Amino acid sequence: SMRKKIFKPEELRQALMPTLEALYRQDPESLPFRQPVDPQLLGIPDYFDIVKNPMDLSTIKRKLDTGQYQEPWQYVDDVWLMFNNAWLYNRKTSRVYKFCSKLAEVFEQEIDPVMQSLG
Ligand SMILES: CN1Cc2ccccc2NC1=O
Ligand SMILES: [K+]
Repeated sequence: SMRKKIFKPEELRQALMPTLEALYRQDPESLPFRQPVDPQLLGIPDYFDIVKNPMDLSTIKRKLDTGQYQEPWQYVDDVWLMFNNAWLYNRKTSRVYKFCSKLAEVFEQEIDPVMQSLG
């Protein structure tokens, strides 16, 4: 037989939310990622020409809090979208690129045992 695993939204929140919280706890590194990029406010007006699909911690949080992920990989893909956006837009030598790299490191550490537990 073949049975597709079903994940209830609270199941996903309780497993995955802690991994998001681990990123929020990183200070100063998470501060640029805690709200959607506002190009006008930040003085970076080319941002949306380069980044077509914006993502940030508050959006991911919202989606986890309101049951918008069906599968663990959907949550993971949004986290990587947020990081890949920042690695794409910002220069390798920049503060925000280096902050992104630190958050990705923390994320890789936290997510692996969670993915194993979710199966
Ligand atoms: C996620 N952010 C936020 C940000 C804040 C300040 C300067 C550059 C950026 N670029 C980004 O990619
Ligand atoms: K880049």
